[PDB]
Amino acid sequence: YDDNEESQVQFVGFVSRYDLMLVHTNRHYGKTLVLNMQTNKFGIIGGYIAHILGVNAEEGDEITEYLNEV
Amino acid sequence: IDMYLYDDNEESQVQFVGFSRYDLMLVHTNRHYGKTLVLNMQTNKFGIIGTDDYIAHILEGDEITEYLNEVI
Repeated sequence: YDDNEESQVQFVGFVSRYDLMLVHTNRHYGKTLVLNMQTNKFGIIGGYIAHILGVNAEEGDEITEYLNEV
Repeated sequence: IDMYLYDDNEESQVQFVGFSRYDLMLVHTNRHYGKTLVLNMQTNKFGIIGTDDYIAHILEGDEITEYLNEVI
């Protein structure tokens, strides 16, 4: 199959230093795509963040603190 | 959490493709100078891919390379 969709990509960086990419698509039922540009791992989010982004426990909490905010 | 470095948006085209069995996502973005983002659903890993450049590294990777040549 091939499906195309126009979506808003959000590049974010905050300070460890983190640089994330956020893809908002309708295919994941409100869930957001979070791409870690430094570890090149991604996950669909609705210590799972630390495990799904390849990052230690409290780095994952800092990503989680940024993610629940937005 | 002392400093918020940046926060910018951009309209981008996302492709959902399906062809052992592979499920990929392709994000085209002006931020990466024409290089296409290739996401692997099953392995949850991605990479900024260009014609010049590893595939199985960053993502049975030889068959992914065959399909990506038909897109880029």
